[PDB]
Amino acid sequence: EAQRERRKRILDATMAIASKGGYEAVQMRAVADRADVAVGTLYRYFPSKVHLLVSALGREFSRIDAKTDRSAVAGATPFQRLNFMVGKLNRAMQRNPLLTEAMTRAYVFADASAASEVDQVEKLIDSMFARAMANGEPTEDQYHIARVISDVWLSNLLAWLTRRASATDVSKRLDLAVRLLIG
Amino acid sequence: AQRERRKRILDATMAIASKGGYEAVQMRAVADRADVAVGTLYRYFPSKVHLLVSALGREFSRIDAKTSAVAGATPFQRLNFMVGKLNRAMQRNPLLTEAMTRAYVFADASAASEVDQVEKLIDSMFARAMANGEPTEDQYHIARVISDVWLSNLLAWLTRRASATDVSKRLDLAVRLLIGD
Repeated sequence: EAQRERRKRILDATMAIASKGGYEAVQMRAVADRADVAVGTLYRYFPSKVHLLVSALGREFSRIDAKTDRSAVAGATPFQRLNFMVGKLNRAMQRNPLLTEAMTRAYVFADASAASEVDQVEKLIDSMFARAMANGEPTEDQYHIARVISDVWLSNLLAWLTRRASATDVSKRLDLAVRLLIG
Repeated sequence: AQRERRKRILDATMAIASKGGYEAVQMRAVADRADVAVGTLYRYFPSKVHLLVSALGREFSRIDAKTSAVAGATPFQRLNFMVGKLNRAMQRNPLLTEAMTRAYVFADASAASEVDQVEKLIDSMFARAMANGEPTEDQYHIARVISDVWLSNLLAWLTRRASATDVSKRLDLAVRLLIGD
């Protein structure tokens, strides 16, 4: 529980710093200072700012997940239920632009050294989207569909990040993808 | 003869990228290889992103202009065939693929028009394969979904989070999910 509380402070600090200042603000020293941990302690659990940011996003997904029971996702059809989940996440993104910037940059820099962290996020977000579609245990294809929606999301955040697309554009792409996959 | 200078510039871009990746695509090197003055180069194509994006657009225009019906009896088969041929070409050209993936990652507002034109062209080619002809709105949209999956997966390959076989698999899954017979 001493490891767990230290991790909690570190990810809390990451989220606060990113939401306040974007990717450039998330410096390892700044995070360790805010979290009241020694820097080495920080590096041992999270060797770079990518690992911090992706781990923090994973934690947010699991908080979202845990409050999201089967009945909480509104909709009679898979289409309705997925659209509702996507819509909620889309609005959360639009409400938190600096955080979105920090996470998007973290993803562009994520490499093999962060594969475990990226994989846990991917597993989590795909499970959320797949369980939203499914009435019981999801099918292989519902997992695959989740992965497609997640790739459309990332590629369009790439365009947003470099100032070639707006929020109108990203939402538009997501809503098309969902409809084309399961409308 | 502007179109000759252009041809030589884009030829040099593709040759340099194919052999040496993104890092080899430098304005002086491309200028020298293309036998143009670097200033002439900087007038037509202000950065390496512009060079790489324009060179890609040219390849797809050539594929378009040299393409008859595309093999397959349904939209799925025709798109599966086309995606397959492009995958094989990616696999045989990893350095070129690296150059292009970096170009798109780094492309910003100053190359937005070039990027948009190339998108319209590549997606129309996907959609035309689906349609074996003039495509529906939906077919153009599907093409864009496939192009977004492709770029995301290329980011993962470039960063060693995915293999070339992974990218190929993900693209096949996307095709089947969107238009599968």
